[PDB]
Amino acid sequence: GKAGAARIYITRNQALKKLQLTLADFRRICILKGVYPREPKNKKKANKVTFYYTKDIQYLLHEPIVQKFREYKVFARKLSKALGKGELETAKRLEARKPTYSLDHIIKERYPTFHDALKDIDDALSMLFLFSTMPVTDKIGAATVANCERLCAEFQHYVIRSNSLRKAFLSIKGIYYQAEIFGEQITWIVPYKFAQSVPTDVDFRIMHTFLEFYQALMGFVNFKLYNTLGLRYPPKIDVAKSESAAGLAAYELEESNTSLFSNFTFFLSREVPRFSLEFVIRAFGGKVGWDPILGSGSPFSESDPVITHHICDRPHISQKYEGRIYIQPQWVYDSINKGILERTDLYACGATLPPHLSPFVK
Amino acid sequence: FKRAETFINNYRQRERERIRLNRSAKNKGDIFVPDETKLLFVIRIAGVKNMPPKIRKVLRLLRLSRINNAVFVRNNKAVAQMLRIVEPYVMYGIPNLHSVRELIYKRGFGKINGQRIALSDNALIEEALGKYDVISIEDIIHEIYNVGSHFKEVTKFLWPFTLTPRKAGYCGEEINELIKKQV
Amino acid sequence: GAYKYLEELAKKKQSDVNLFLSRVRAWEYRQMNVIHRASRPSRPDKARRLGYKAKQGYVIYRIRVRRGRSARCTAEERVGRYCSNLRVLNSYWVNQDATYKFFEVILVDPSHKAIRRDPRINWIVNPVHKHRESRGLTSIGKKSRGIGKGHRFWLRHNTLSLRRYR
Amino acid sequence: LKVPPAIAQFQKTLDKNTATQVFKLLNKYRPETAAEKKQRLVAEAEAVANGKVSKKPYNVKYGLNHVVALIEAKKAKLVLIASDVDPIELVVFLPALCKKMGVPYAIVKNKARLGTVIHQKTAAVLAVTEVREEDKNELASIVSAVDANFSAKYDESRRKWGGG
RNA sequence: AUUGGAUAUGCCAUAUAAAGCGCUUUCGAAGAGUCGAGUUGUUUGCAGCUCUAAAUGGGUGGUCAUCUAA
RNA sequence: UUGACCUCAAAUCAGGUAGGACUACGCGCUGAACAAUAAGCGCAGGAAAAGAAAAUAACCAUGAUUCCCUCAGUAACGGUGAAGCGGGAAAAGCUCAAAUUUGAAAUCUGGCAACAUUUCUUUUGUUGUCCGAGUUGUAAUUUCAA
Repeated sequence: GKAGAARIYITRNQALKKLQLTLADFRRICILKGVYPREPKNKKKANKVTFYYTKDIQYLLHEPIVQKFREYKVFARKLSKALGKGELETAKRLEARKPTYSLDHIIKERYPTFHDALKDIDDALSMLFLFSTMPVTDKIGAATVANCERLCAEFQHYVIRSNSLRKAFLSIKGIYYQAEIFGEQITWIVPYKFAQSVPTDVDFRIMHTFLEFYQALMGFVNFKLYNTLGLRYPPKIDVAKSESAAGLAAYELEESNTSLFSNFTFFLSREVPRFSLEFVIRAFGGKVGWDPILGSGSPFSESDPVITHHICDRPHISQKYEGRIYIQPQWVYDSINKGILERTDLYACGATLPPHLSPFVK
Repeated sequence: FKRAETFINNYRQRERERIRLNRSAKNKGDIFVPDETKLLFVIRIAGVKNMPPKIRKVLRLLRLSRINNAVFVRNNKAVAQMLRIVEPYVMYGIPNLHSVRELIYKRGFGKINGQRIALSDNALIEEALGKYDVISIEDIIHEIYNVGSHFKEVTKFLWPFTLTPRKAGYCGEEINELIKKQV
Repeated sequence: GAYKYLEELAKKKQSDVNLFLSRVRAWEYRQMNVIHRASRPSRPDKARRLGYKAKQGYVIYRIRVRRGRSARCTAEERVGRYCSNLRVLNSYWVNQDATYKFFEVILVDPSHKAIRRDPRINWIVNPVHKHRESRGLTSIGKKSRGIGKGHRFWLRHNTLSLRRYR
Repeated sequence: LKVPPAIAQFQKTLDKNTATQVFKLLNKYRPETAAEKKQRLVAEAEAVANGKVSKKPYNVKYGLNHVVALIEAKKAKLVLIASDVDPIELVVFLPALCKKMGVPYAIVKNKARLGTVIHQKTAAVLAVTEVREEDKNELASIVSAVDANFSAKYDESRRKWGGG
């Protein structure tokens, strides 16, 4: 009763009571740090409900996350006090000096080596990519969304520069990219740019906490990768280019089949998802051009005849030129996944699209 | 319940608005008419009860029947005159190409069969705008940005944007910044 | 100032305003403990002139004693025992009824830095003032043992003083 | 129970409308905070440390000894007494002193509300002594309202033993 | 070796400050269940109980002198 | 409603402090017998207590307290038994409450961060910042001698 399997596991209420933290705070600490439920072999004996090891609860007792959470809550109450009393200056000044937190200790504890963080960054990359296109809402943070988009752009630029991308598959949910960094394999899913809507069914607080932890892990990984490759962390970003929807062109990679399409100048019109096509072409070492509608800062133009392949999903090309025969994104995706250039005639405009084989499927 | 001072305050605003419309119409029939922008974004800031009948009619014509409603319109003398009349309750600015694309991708919804339907798929846009040579969201965005012949038809098909939470009057390029805060 | 009005109102102890407050508060104090902490003195004029300052280190305690030795002397001693870490500064009468006499005792914390850094109450920190009320060194204690100047107020007469040359 | 008239008068406080209008004028004349005072003084300190005459300040008067001295000097135009002072005898003479000195006075609710005007937890009494020329009509209208809504009202009620 | 009060001297010094003396067509707050009265006990003082103040007032002395409690 | 204020509690929360012992001398309370008596109880310090006149005097006036000598075995009382003056030792005076800083709470504790300092790595402070205390009153100013 008082010993054995009963002491082996701690109930959710018992663990919260020992840590003296609320359910929301405990969930945030568990999500930020490394803690998962552990069902004992003898559930009846473990209860003398969710079960957690006492070692995790013992470690979480001295965790500074709970203390930081109280400081944020205590400061928030003081900020509310100033607003009610009518002294706006006190609240405005106290806003700047509000408490914050650091995840460096948690990241080191959860991932002692960069290899473990890289292997566990597949979920972080997928979360960052998904949140990079989601609309700004009250639950989400506009600065957090911008930071996630910047982190995703920096990761794409680093992957393109290092040519770490290996496979690219076009799925219904989005684009699945498989890359090998430091031996570890990282898989990310980039949702398509569509007019989606909030399901209003999942917990926003849990998702935001997971996204914040994912962003911190992605930022630390990007800084380590930039230092290893000599790139400047963070890379320089052009404000004018960012306002012009230049994509990765704004993020300058300033220094502080990897050539499947190297001898090719791909061009994309305003009818295909050039966000993923440009990244795939850049990761392959080739040159990717986009129409002015898709974005600014395009090195090439539509009238330029130097483009060997013109990517266009439209069924009609009134201004088709010579030497720039239309190709489909399926051929490019198949070529990237297989490492060998596909047949442009087979995937030409107005022709049947060949089936897309998933590179992850063996 | 409603306090007596509230009703007088509403009356004083009504008398304040009546004079302002009298200023703009008589002896001041000149509008700024900003140039270098064929398309502008107008968002209804707020409205009060017992609003002037002329302002409500202008809002109905401009589809601003509800607050925090964003609509893209073409720069014209008639539009500028209507904007000046409803300047206190409407904020105007110059939208950007990136902002327009982001708004269409985030809160871009059209009016299909009299109902506001989000443009999550290009099939609905192609069917609704088959005669307008519009088949995808990018084509509609490009036509709106370029202000083509079918832009008016596209604007009618597209439902007004809901940029729920600002200064009053012309905002210029700063209106595009508010779009980033809304989408 | 307002302490001129408060102190002249405290002379009319059976007036309409003072009698109603005496009977209302006497009931309230009886529901409380025998010795209970006072958030602020019930007589801010009388405490102020007896050495009380509204600052950290100054404590006011209320105590009721049965009517029927000096009543004020026992209030000082009982509160001093209750708060053994404080020094009894002074005390005064706040209220009474048919059974109880209510007193408020001013105590000073000799360990608080606001007391030890204040030269005007620095004297109470010295050990010679440990339990002043216990040795008859307070205002009522001094009055109790007839200490004063004048004709109105032993060992050197029961002894034979024999000098060297006598 | 039965209460004397001098304590019974504190149960008849100023009405919600007049009190709300009173605090609109009071909130224009709040004393500067400890932070705002430091900012103003350090700003003049730099003008002295490097190298270089004002008007009299305007604020609401607070403090029991301070306000009573202002009434006795007839310097106060409006005196607002808290209705819930913990020892009532602290302000039990103020309505009579204000009557003797011809000072328009009112008993307002929530001594905490009075303290909020002066950036304090608690104030027993507030007093407006002299305001800017812009607010002469606003203060004059308030004093006329206090005359009707507090002095003309009650009055006969304040001389009667309350309670029972 | 540890110290104290001075002396000499270098530096610093928030003095737009702070004091004593002098003069007045201006002012000058002073401690209450205490003083005191009756009465009951302890050893005049003190203590209880009942009552309970004043403002050139109050105390103690021989109209005057002296003092200024709580 | 949010939210301030007042409460009433809680915390193995932070920093503190009290107890017991000695008790020759010291200051209270209490107390019989053969007298503030022994005992009994309470509380200090290197001395304690007292102390800068609600004091004496009746003079040409004295001038906080304490101790010694004298007054004096006197007055007075009912054998008890002082005191004023006088002579010595030593000498030191002051602090508040009661005034509006009102042209500016000018005041203070604590946390934190630096910089010092030491009977001392053990001690004691300074400066800056934030929070709290405080207008139901913390500083400067005043204490009748003015």
